[PDB]
Amino acid sequence: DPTIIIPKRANIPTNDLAARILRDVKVELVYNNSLHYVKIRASVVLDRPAGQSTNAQTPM
Amino acid sequence: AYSSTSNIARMRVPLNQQMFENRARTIVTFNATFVEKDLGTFEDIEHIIIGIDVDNPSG
Repeated sequence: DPTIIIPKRANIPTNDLAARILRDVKVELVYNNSLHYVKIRASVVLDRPAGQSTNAQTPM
Repeated sequence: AYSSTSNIARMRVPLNQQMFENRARTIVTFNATFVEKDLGTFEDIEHIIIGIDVDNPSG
């Protein structure tokens, strides 16, 4: 989530008070990513595929 | 003004060792108000001077 942080008055230097300008407001964001490339792995079978594993447990 | 009165006591007082004299006594309380005059005055305020200091951060 975006974050916004603003300093308190106690943390503002004397020169900044004299110039009447506030510094050090900090923001933070994250960005999405459009998809460019994709790769696939096909597999073809000609004969009868063999029986699968029958270990019907809950995989640890 | 008048305020109140006390008990009235009757008394007999011997005189010359022969006779008793009749008497009485009482206390009457009054209100009053007294006024007195001062012995001078202070000076007036003709001129007033005030100094002001405005603390600020710009200077």
